[PDB]
Amino acid sequence: MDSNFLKYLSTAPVLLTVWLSFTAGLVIEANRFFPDMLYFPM
Amino acid sequence: MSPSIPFLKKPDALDGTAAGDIGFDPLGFSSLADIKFLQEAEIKHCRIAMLAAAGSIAQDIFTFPGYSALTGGAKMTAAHDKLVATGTMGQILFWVSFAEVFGTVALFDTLDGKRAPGDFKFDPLGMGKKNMADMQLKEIKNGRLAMLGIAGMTHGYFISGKGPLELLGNF
Amino acid sequence: EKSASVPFLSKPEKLDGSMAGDVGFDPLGISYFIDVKWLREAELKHGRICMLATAGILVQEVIHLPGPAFSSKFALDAWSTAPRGGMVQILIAIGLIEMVSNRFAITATDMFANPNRKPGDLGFDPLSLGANPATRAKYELSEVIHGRAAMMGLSGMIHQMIVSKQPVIDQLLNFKPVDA
Amino acid sequence: VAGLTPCKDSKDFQRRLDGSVKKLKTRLAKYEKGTPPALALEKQIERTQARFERYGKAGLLCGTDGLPHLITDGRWSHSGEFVIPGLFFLYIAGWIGWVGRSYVLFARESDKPTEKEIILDVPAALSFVSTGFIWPVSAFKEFTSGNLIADESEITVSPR
Amino acid sequence: ATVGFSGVPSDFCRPAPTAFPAEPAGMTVFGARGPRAEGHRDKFGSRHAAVSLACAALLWQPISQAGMYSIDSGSLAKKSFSEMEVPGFGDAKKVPTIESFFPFTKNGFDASPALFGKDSMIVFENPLGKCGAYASSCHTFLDEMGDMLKATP
Amino acid sequence: LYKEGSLQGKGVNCIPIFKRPDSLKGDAVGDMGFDPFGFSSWVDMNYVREAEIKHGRIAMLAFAGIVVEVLGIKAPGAGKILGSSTDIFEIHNAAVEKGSMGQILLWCGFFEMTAGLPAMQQMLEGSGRTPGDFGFDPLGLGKKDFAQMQIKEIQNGRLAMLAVSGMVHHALINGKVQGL
Ligand code: CLA
Ligand code: CLA
Ligand SMILES: CC1=C(C#C/C(C)=C/C=C/C(C)=C/C=C/C=C(C)/C=C/C=C(\C)C#CC2=C(C)C[C@@H](O)CC2(C)C)C(C)(C)C[C@H](O)C1
Ligand SMILES: CC1=C(C#C/C(C)=C/C=C/C(C)=C/C=C/C=C(C)/C=C/C=C(\C)C#CC2=C(C)C[C@@H](O)CC2(C)C)C(C)(C)C[C@H](O)C1
Ligand SMILES: CCCCCCCCCCCCO[C@H]1O[C@H](CO)[C@@H](O[C@H]2O[C@H](CO)[C@@H](O)[C@H](O)[C@H]2O)[C@H](O)[C@H]1O
Repeated sequence: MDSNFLKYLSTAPVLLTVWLSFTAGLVIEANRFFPDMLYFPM
Repeated sequence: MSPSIPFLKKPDALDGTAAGDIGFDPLGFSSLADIKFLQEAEIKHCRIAMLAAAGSIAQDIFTFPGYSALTGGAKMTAAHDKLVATGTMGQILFWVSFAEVFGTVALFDTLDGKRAPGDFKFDPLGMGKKNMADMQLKEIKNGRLAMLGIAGMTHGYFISGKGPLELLGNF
Repeated sequence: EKSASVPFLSKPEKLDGSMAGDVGFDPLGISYFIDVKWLREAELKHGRICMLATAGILVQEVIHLPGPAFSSKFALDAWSTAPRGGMVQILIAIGLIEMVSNRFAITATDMFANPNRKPGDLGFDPLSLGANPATRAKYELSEVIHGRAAMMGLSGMIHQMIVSKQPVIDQLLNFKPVDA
Repeated sequence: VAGLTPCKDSKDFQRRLDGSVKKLKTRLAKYEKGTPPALALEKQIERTQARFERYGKAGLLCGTDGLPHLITDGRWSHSGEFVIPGLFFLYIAGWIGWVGRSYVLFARESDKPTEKEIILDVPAALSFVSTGFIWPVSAFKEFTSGNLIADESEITVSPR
Repeated sequence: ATVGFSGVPSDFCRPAPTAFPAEPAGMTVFGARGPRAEGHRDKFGSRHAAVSLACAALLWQPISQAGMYSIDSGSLAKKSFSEMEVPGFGDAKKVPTIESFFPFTKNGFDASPALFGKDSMIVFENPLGKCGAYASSCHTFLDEMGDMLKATP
Repeated sequence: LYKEGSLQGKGVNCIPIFKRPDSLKGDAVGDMGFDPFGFSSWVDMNYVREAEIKHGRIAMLAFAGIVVEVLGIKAPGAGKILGSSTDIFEIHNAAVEKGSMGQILLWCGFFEMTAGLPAMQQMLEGSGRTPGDFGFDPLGLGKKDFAQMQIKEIQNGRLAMLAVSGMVHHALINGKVQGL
């Protein structure tokens, strides 16, 4: 891959969007498989 | 090449000086482990298996009074279980472990090179002063044969429920 | 100029063939951006854990420790049935083992600070089997290949157990093709 | 029990469950059986019932309104309501902050720190992200070694 | 560029020592290879670890079956050491003993000279049963492949 | 090589349809210039030669065994335990059931592990051992013409391989190993 394209992908907004999309997916899937968790189960 | 396996090269760690060394190590366990540790292990197995085989045969022939009552006529590994509940196997294991503490000390002396493998200096009757190499070869050979024999006896017992001699008399 | 494993792709530049198991297999070029020392330490840890995992999944189906808690031929069921306090104890022990074996250098910034620290060498050789230069290279290659094979085998075992819902040996002896 | 009643045995909680299920069933009555809307509403009913049952068994306390209430005082019988959740937060947040600070210093000692802050060096960033898992001991080590807290005479300040 | 995960703090602008300890070549079974104080390997070497472990096992043998054994009734009877009452300690007539360190009975574990005992014994379960790789009562993977190859639409 | 240049060696093509590959250098016994796919370029020649000898020997023994089974010659007491069936597949299944084939597998594998694997490993590490050489000449038939015996063994083993395959598939089709 072009190093210039890789630097563009390393630019701040691209990384922020990708990281926050990944985090949103993480939270969404956690809530999809373990929903309605108002508490830690103990 | 190897005297035992003509087509295979002699194992590097086997010089041939040790008793019973015929270049038999096709898988090269001597190249993995220290040969002093392996020699100690082989002599140990040899002696234990010789005692075990002679014990199987002698237990078939004769049984001490009282032990028959405690084991209810059980033989071999069933006698083992019965006498574990009895507590006799516990005493044997305690004193064998007591011996094996000093056995560990002797093993590390061997690994340090001060002691020959399997040499506990036990010869009260002085039977090894004439030809120690000859006696050592005899011991190793009989021990290997006893290892194979105790294997055969124990697995025959597992197959049939009968001791060595009882099996031979009731094949 | 070309990789040995994948002929049409070029040889990975960072893989110089010094490491055991190196066939020039790095199509995605992780080695370009991640130190090969870290990658090899990770590979060896993964392969060792998966060696033990495959051995455990295969062995604890036939031999168990005494007790109803430990009596489970199915490994995923053993995960739940085994005493939870014991499992947490194992987790804590693994943490302490990581800490001490890595000598407090457990991060990407400090793991290989000591030049003596080599990838995957944690000072573990209790019986000193690796002190022989002649067999050391063969042992290293065997360890890497074993780790790779065991990783693949453990992954397959876990997912085939998810599908079949039976142990590995039990599945192979009583196979029932997947239906929905 | 503290000042309220267990939610597993509250008529208000049961009434709320009943109302939710009845709303879903009224919405379902107008859809053919087996159609995607019917399946979706049935799954909604199942999710509601599971949520209410799990809340009941969780040991949550419920007031006269019929809704679970949280006891965030320190009581160990209600740790899972605020304390353990908050410990997980603090762990994740300290991780984020520690790795971010490490990257700030890494970029500080670079040819172009501003270029490193707008166009990131994601190999080093991922390195720090990895390091962040022992941030408590690492941060305390920084503090005690004196690499964390700056001296009063080395920080710019406005005139009085 | 930077190659991440170098493991070298100086690459990442992190604190580090300046002189790193050299790595000696010495091993202790049940121990590790690494820097140690002078004489550490000699005093606490593989010999120390192994012989100490052997002593520990020999001491475990009495401990595992710990208890007051008496033949006064005519048969060997085991009674917990907790039963004994000790004078001179006020309210505490019954005092902690070895069972406090080793609560085998409380957990329902039948210890023995060797770790496991009759009641608590390793369980060997035969996986094969009566199955066979092919042409057996059990339908194996090989059986599935043969049936599939001989199948009829 | 026996009859080098006529029976085997460089410039020998048993099937002129395909050109004698340059990789086939005429140094290996049984080299008759047949390798249309050019495997000799990449394969390990000694390993593949040992594989050929092993395949041929097993095939020869298998031909003898199948012919005796179909002819109905049985050892004293074999019929009572296994049966009187002449079909090779039924005999195989019956012997597996009784335990005969299991013991043969155990001992053949023991011989492999202790003799063939070490010998092959040393030969591939450059011991100089002739492929397929185990020193098994108790009757001393090969002392006179070892090279002639070698070529005869290789060719007979190849023919036996083809014959055994044919016999098995003939038994599958007609129920007869002959297939007549
Ligand atoms: C899903 C639930 C949830 C959500 C969405 C948020 C969201 C947020 N929390 Mg969090 N928080 C939660 C649950 C949640 N919290 C719970 C349950 C607790 C109780 C433990 C807290 C306690 C908490 C604190 C104490 C703080 C936040 C802060 C924040 C905000 C900034 C966090 C940040 O920048 O992290 C990225 C991390 C950093 C920038 C590093 C520095 C800050 C972190 C929090 C330090 C952590 C370690 C430190 C040693 C803790 C000392 C705490 C002590 C002084 C009380 C953010 C809006 C921060 C805020 O509002 O600041 C104005 C903040 O300081 N939260
Ligand atoms: C059961 C024991 C056994 C063993 C250990 C071997 C070993 C061997 N055979 Mg085999 N062979 C056996 C039985 C056995 N054979 C039997 C019963 C027959 C029929 C009578 C044959 C017929 C035969 C032929 C015709 C040929 C071989 C060949 C080979 C060699 C190459 C295969 C290899 O290295 O795979 C090892 C595995 C790998 C390299 C990677 C794959 C890993 C797999 C998946 C795992 C292997 C599991 C292992 C075999 C199980 C037993 C373990 C146990 C001994 C501890 C090797 C020396 C070939 C050769 O080159 O000979 C010189 C060859 O041409 N064998
Ligand atoms: C150290 C020392 C001394 C000493 C001493 C002592 C006490 C020496 C003791 C030596 C002993 C007991 C030797 C025993 C050897 C037994 C063998 C070889 C058994 C083989 C069995 C086989 C082959 C078998 C079998 C079988 C199988 C498989 C299955 C069965 O169905 C059939 C069958 C039975 C055939 C003394 C005291 C002299 C002092 C001296 O200063 C030094
Ligand atoms: C290092 C060291 C030591 C050591 C050591 C130790 C303890 C070494 C232990 C090594 C071990 C346990 C290795 C295990 C390897 C397992 C593998 C490769 C499994 C592969 C499975 C596959 C391919 C599969 C599969 C399958 C799947 C998925 C689908 C199934 O249908 C079929 C199947 C089952 C076939 C000691 C302690 C001696 C000290 C020494 O000083 C140093
Ligand atoms: C040896 C002295 C060491 C002192 C340091 C110990 C510090 C911390 C000890 C924590 C307490 C031990 O943790 C413990 O809690 C679990 C709660 O489910 C127990 O779980 C189980 O324990 C017993 C069996 O062993 C059973 O009788 C209990 O019914 C069961 O709850 C485990 O016994 C253990 O995991």
